[PDB]
Amino acid sequence: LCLSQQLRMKGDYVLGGLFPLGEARTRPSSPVCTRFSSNGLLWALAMKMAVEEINNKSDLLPGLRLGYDLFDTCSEPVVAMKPSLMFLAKAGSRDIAAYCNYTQYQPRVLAVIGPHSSELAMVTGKFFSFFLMPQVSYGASMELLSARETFPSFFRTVPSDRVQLTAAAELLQEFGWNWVAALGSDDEYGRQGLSIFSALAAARGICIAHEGLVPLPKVQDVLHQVNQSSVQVVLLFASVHAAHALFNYSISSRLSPKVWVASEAWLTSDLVMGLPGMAQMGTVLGFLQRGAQLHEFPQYVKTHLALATDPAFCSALQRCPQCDCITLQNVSAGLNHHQTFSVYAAVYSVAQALHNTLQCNASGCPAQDPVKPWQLLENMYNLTFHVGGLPLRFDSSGNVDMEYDLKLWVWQGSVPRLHDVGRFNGSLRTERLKIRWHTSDNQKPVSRCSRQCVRRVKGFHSCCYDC
Amino acid sequence: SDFYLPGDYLLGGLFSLHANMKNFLQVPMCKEYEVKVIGYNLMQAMRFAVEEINNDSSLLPGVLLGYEIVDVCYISNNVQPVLYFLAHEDNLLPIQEDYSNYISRVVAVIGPDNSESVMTVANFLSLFLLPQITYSAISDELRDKVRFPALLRTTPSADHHIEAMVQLMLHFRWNWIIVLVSSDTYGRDNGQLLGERVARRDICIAFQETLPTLQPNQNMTSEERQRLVTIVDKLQQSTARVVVVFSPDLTLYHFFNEVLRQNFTGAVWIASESWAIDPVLHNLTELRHLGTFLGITIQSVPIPGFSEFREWGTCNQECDNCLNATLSFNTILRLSGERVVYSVYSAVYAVAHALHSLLGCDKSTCTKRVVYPWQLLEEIWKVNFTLLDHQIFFDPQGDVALHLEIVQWQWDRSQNPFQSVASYYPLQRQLKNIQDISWHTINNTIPMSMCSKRCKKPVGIHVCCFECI
Ligand SMILES: *[C@@H]1O[C@H](CO)[C@@H](O)[C@H](O)[C@H]1NC(C)=O
Ligand SMILES: *[C@@H]1O[C@H](CO)[C@@H](O)[C@H](O)[C@H]1NC(C)=O
Ligand SMILES: *[C@@H]1O[C@H](CO)[C@@H](O)[C@H](O)[C@H]1NC(C)=O
Ligand SMILES: *[C@@H]1O[C@H](CO)[C@@H](O)[C@H](O)[C@H]1NC(C)=O
Ligand SMILES: *[C@@H]1O[C@H](CO)[C@@H](O)[C@H](O)[C@H]1NC(C)=O
Ligand SMILES: *[C@@H]1O[C@H](CO)[C@@H](O)[C@H](O)[C@H]1NC(C)=O
Ligand SMILES: *[C@@H]1O[C@H](CO)[C@@H](O)[C@H](O)[C@H]1NC(C)=O
Ligand SMILES: *[C@@H]1O[C@H](CO)[C@@H](O)[C@H](O)[C@H]1NC(C)=O
Ligand SMILES: *[C@@H]1O[C@H](CO)[C@@H](O)[C@H](O)[C@H]1NC(C)=O
Ligand SMILES: *[C@@H]1O[C@H](CO)[C@@H](O)[C@H](O)[C@H]1NC(C)=O
Ligand SMILES: *[C@@H]1O[C@H](CO)[C@@H](O)[C@H](O)[C@H]1NC(C)=O
Ligand SMILES: *[C@@H]1O[C@H](CO)[C@@H](O)[C@H](O)[C@H]1NC(C)=O
Ligand SMILES: *[C@@H]1O[C@H](CO)[C@@H](O)[C@H](O)[C@H]1NC(C)=O
Ligand SMILES: *[C@@H]1O[C@H](CO)[C@@H](O)[C@H](O)[C@H]1NC(C)=O
Ligand SMILES: *[C@@H]1O[C@H](CO)[C@@H](O)[C@H](O)[C@H]1NC(C)=O
Repeated sequence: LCLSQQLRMKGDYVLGGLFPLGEARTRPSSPVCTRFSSNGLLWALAMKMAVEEINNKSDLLPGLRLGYDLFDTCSEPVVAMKPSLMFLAKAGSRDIAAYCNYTQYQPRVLAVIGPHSSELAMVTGKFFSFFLMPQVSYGASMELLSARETFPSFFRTVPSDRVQLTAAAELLQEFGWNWVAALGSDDEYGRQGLSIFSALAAARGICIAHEGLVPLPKVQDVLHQVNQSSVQVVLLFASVHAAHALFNYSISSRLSPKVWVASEAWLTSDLVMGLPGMAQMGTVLGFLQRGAQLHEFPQYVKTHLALATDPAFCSALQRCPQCDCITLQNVSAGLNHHQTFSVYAAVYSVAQALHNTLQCNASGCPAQDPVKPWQLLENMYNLTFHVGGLPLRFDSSGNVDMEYDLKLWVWQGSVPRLHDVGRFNGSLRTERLKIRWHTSDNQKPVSRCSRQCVRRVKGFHSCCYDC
Repeated sequence: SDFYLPGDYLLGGLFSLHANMKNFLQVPMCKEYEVKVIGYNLMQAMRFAVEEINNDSSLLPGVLLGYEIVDVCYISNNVQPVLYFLAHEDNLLPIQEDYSNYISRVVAVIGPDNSESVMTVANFLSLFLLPQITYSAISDELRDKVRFPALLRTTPSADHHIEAMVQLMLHFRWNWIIVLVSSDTYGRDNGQLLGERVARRDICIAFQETLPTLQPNQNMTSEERQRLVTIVDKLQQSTARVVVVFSPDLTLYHFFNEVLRQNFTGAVWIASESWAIDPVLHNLTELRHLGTFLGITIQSVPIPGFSEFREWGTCNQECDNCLNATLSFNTILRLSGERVVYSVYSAVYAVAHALHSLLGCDKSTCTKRVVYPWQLLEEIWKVNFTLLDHQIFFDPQGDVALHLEIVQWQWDRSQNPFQSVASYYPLQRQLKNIQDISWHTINNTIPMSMCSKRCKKPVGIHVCCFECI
């Protein structure tokens, strides 16, 4: 199919690429992943489309060709460490020096489009921060990546977990539920979410009745503890598997209805959405991202896959050997994926930062020595770049800012569907006159603790009082 | 200098010589931070181990064991040292698909002293399978060898620390405790682990509060002042009198000053391994009125001639104030014995014995063959010897069965600043040999921390809380 030959393209300023193209040792050998993944290939095609259309553009990066070196990294970081080291090696050589600091390096890649997985993103960011390589990531959302003390050169295009956790805390505060129970997955994602939410609650006056962890497929004990307190609101900041397992077990035990606050991980997932009997467990109030999508991306994918089969094109023109023996049906499912826009916007952001750094104007680019990767960081913070006509900005802490949509599960014929009941844009606004609750009548569930009264302190952080 | 000793085989050493005790274009070198005496003491321990190894004609005869000690900050700089260890003598690191035939500058590395930098170093070295023996790293995340094939250890994990805490808690019959964690990952993981372990042994937690990050010798924001005031007020209001603190040794100064100001007295503070042996914190001497302090740390083993050895004595590899800073701590360090120093000693001796077996020499000339790092890693799992009348061998998960110990801080400059009261044996997970403890109570009676006098209807979530009927 000669798709792998297109994973590398020369140019004046090549870019990096770390994608989950493939999935799954007594010797120091890099493991090879043979199984093929459609999501990684779709994201790689998205970045390739972004770079090619940027080269097509005249007023952006005029007279310069933008390259890319797409690399297959499995979910493991051991396989992904080698592409980063190959990134930081000097152009034309396979050796990376270990100098005193970053100023003595001349890396072959201007920037890096970081990994989708957040743990891999942490590893690669901690590696690149020593060389001050500007790395922008798609899909990495865990919060501690925003610490500019230890990640001076890590950006992203998806909102961090702090945004959705602050939205959930504002929802809890506005509706008046100041007696809530918080849960999370045993993985790093849930633990980080819980750690941020405890601080957010303590700042906002709410605090947790019971802060537990639901293990991935124990849960019985966690449900018992949650049931012990008279708490009608439960924030389940968990991955899909943990949320599905908890809901299945609670169905088996016939748990009473509660108001579940959902993270983006399982708010829209069809594994829990299609779980039979889920309708008898209260309204699910979650926050969902409000972002655009690459309208022409499916057309690009289909035309590119049709053209790559032509032997003449391949003659005219490995990282992913499994990527060769594929068909359009093996990637047709994930065509309408949100992360494709995230990758497209990340590539556009790096291109705009490069255009600003060279101080190019519409007619052309002034001639000078190549710009070093660390010189981008000045113009990457506080940068405004237009993606598809929609402006975006990088925060001083390196996270993009975007709105959120507050959705709830409206049950109809055992097929729940989402509905707009609020919009978070830094200050939550809700329309509670159209929310259908789960109680006997359409009345808001009450989960409130008295902070003043005879008193007996109750709560995980000792906030309330059992007057 | 003392950061470099040439020899046939090198031995990388990562130590925390400085800490952040108070613009991304410029990188502040670790030499500008305040000097940490503990890191210099541990480096001196490693150097003493190497020199004693070189002296002996029985262990590694005819091979000079050299080392390239470099300064690693607690978090700040933990990438350049690894890049420098992995490079050749020309400071160039080749990139290739296979590293079987690659020989690096150092044959093994004595890892950093905290979990996060240890994780970073292991993630970087997993490609090369360079053996890395960390000391005083307690994270349970390093136990598994799927993602850390080349990581070993010489201290019991956090599981044994939490077990020792719970066993001490049950021995004196306290079932009502207050847990404090720090905002960093280590405190959060340790607090969660303690909660999970203690929830099944009929001991309840009154509440858990998180101390804000507050490095000493700095002007802290009034928001942090209010947070600390609130935390101490909650500590005083609560009826629990056993406070377990899981935080790095640097961020406790402001908290303890606040507690001292509020005049909160009568609690049995239980320390984690982070500050259970902190000499600069123990030097405050105004915490004697806060109650009794305990802490969990490695069993003391007297290393002969280490105190006299300490007294006689590229980039990010030189510190000058360390000597004049550690001179003032000579007496307390000498009297406190050797707890983590023995961990470093054992790590170096384990590497030496692995190299001795790999070279296959016995009391005579060695074969002096080329040694790849992965071969040394393969031969290091099987080390087994008696070091200072202790047994050193590695579990299937890369841990050494070293006894823990609960120490009670007693303030007497003429005696041991960290008196030992109980010994914990990780092999059977049993805490025994509890000795006399100098309590803070009026008649030296055991402090009582129970939320309910023995009688039965329950009140509140916690099972141990009820009202007698
Ligand atoms: C770039 O423009 C050319 C014509 O100059 C067109 O054939 C090609 O499809 C364009 N590529 C895009 C829009 O990615
Ligand atoms: C949960 O709590 C309710 C109310 O106290 C009680 O009826 C029920 O038995 C408890 N247990 C379960 C498993 O639902
Ligand atoms: C749901 O819980 C039941 C009852 O414990 C168990 O038998 C079943 O396997 C669970 N289902 C899933 C999909 O985990
Ligand atoms: C393409 O799809 C077919 C049919 O499902 C499958 O057998 C094949 O493995 C796929 N190719 C890949 C995954 O490379
Ligand atoms: C734009 O850059 C080009 C190339 O250096 C230069 O000749 C030109 O004067 C600049 N300004 C305009 C307005 O075209
Ligand atoms: C830089 O940030 C400041 C403060 O947020 C803002 O006023 C200014 O417009 C920014 N500069 C840009 C967007 O070029
Ligand atoms: C956020 O939305 C509110 C209404 O909910 C609106 O008044 C406000 O201007 C918005 N702020 C921004 C920065 O868009
Ligand atoms: C980087 O190291 C070089 C070594 O020659 C030194 O001169 C320079 O000041 C350093 N730059 C920093 C620390 O920003
Ligand atoms: C042995 O080591 C000691 C310090 O441990 C050192 O003073 C001495 O020079 C070494 N060699 C001999 C032969 O004593
Ligand atoms: C702030 O820092 C200064 C300078 O070190 C010090 O004198 C002072 O005590 C600190 N606190 C306040 C409240 O000014
Ligand atoms: C203890 O500290 C408190 C709090 O500042 C203070 O009011 C009190 O005078 C101090 N002394 C005694 C004996 O309580
Ligand atoms: C220990 O505290 C005492 C009393 O405040 C002080 O004089 C000394 O400088 C401190 N540090 C030491 C002995 O290292
Ligand atoms: C240590 O302090 C002494 C005086 O107490 C001084 O003579 C010596 O030079 C100092 N050493 C240093 C600063 O390394
Ligand atoms: C190590 O050697 C000692 C002493 O011979 C022996 O008791 C012990 O079982 C050995 N350990 C292992 C793991 O073989
Ligand atoms: C302490 O013990 C002594 C000796 O048995 C006894 O006389 C005294 O009353 C005790 N004090 C208290 C407060 O129990």
